[PDB]
Order: sequence, then structure tokens, then C-alpha cells
Amino acid sequence: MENFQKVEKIGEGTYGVVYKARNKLTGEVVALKKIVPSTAIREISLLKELNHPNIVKLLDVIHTENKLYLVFEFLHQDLKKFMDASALTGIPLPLIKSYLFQLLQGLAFCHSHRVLHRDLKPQNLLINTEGAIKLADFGLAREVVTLWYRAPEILLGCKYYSTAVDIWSLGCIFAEMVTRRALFPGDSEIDQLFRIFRTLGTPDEVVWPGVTSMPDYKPSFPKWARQDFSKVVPPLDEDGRSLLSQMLHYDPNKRISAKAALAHPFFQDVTKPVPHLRL
Ligand SMILES: Brc1cnn2c(NCc3cccnc3)cc(-c3ccccc3)nc12
Repeated sequence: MENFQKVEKIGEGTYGVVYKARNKLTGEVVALKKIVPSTAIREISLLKELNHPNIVKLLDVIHTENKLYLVFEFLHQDLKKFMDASALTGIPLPLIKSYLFQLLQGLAFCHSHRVLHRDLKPQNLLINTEGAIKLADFGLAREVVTLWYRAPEILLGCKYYSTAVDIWSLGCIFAEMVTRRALFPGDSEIDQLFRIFRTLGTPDEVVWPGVTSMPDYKPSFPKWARQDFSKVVPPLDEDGRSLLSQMLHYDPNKRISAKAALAHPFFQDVTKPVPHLRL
């Protein structure tokens, strides 16, 4: 740790403080996360090999004094801050599409390696001046924590959920980019679940076979009717709404995969614009 000079706290991750820092040696500017069980060390060690242009690079893993420090590549801005900055006119559709496309590429990569993120949220989607967007904290899961992006199968007590939970989260973020308001801003697990039911309809055996057997499912759940996506994410076009609908499928087995999503017609005209970043 004496090999780094802390420049500033750049947030408070779900595992500890995150600092912009400088390598007192090479002068390199990095993101330093302060998080030990052997399982943790081995698993994290695998993460150092999971390299892709849309995944924030894990430079080094420092274990000292029973302390765990993760050294990452540094990115100047996160998607929450950017959405807040583009709140007046909204993020241009071509840039939303680009970002969604890139994130789907990062997801497809991780998923092909059986690595899940599990906690995707605007705060951990990082952007740079070149129009790149990257996933931060991938594989780590394996201040109130936000439930807004949590998949229904997790909320219903599914113990062995899979890659589909990340597609759900990314669907919620896509919607938020488009409308400029959180899709399902729950402030408790039941509030989150009910916000989802009120919009997508209370799930049942017809749309989600086996849902009624889920650990936390209750027959006493109110039965709300599903809303039209046209009302949910105006003025997203038909391609966008169609893709969104597939990313928000209740059944995790019906939920579109990242790889399939990349082939959706929505991306037919994808480009890579440059955002205006005021650092
Ligand atoms: Br790895 C990592 C590399 N950059 N980075 C950033 N940079 C964005 C930024 C830069 C400068 C000032 N404020 C924000 C934020 C978070 C993060 C992730 C989760 C929660 C909080 C922060 N993790 C990282």
C-alpha cells in the first residue's frame, strides 16, 4: 500500500472505500479499492484474467496485513453522473444504443466464462472520452444498497440465479437512460417487487412456470395487470421496446441472452458517438 498515494475518494463501493490514487512508482493513475479467506483470494485471482475492452481492467491484487486491495484501471466518470448531466435534453439515442451495445458485449464475455456481475447499476458503469463504457466490479459479489436493478427471481428468494439477472439489471438501466427516471425505484424488497408487478403484471404460472413455488412467493400477492411498454418507455421506438421487453421477461429462462441481444434489430444502425464529458 505504501506504493500508492491517495488522491481522493471517488465513491463508497459495496465492499469499501474506492480511491483515485497514484502509483508512487510508475506515476500511473488508478482506482484503488479497499475490501482474508482463501476462497476469496482464489476467486479474485481468476478475475485478473477476465480481460475485455468493456470490463474495467483489474491491474493488481494486493494482499497484505490480512488486508485486500484491488487496483483497477481508472475511468473519469460513471453513468449515473453522466445521466444527471444529460438530464435536460436526455442522452442522445445513438449514444444510448452504443452504450447498451457495448455493455451487452461485456456481459456476453463474462457470461461465456460463467461469471456474473449480480449488482449492475449506473454507479458501476464507467465511461471515458472516447465513447467507451465499461462494467466495474464484475465477479466481486461471488449506505443503503440499491434494490432498483434487482431481478425478480432474486427478490423471490431464488438461490441459484444465473446470468439472466444481469440482463434484467441492464434492461432497467436502458429504460432509465431513455426516460430519464428510474424504472423501478423500490425502497424495500417488497416495494421493489410490487413496483415490478404493477408495471409488468403480477407473475403467474402462465408467464413464469414455477414462480408460485419460489421461496418467497406468496399467494396473497396483489394481482396487478401488465402495462403496455408504449406507456412505460415513450418515446422509445418499436425495436427498442421489443428488445427491452425481452430483457425484462419474468422467466429467467425466457429472458434474452446477452449474445442474442447483440443480434436484435435494434442494433442494426449502431454507431459509436462521442459523449460530451466535462471533467
Ligand atoms: Br474500478 C473504478 C475505476 N474508476 N472508477 C470510478 N470512476 C468514476 C469516478 C471518477 C472520479 C470521481 N468520481 C467518480 C468509480 C468506481 C465506483 C464503483 C462503484 C461505486 C463507486 C465508485 N469505480 C471505478
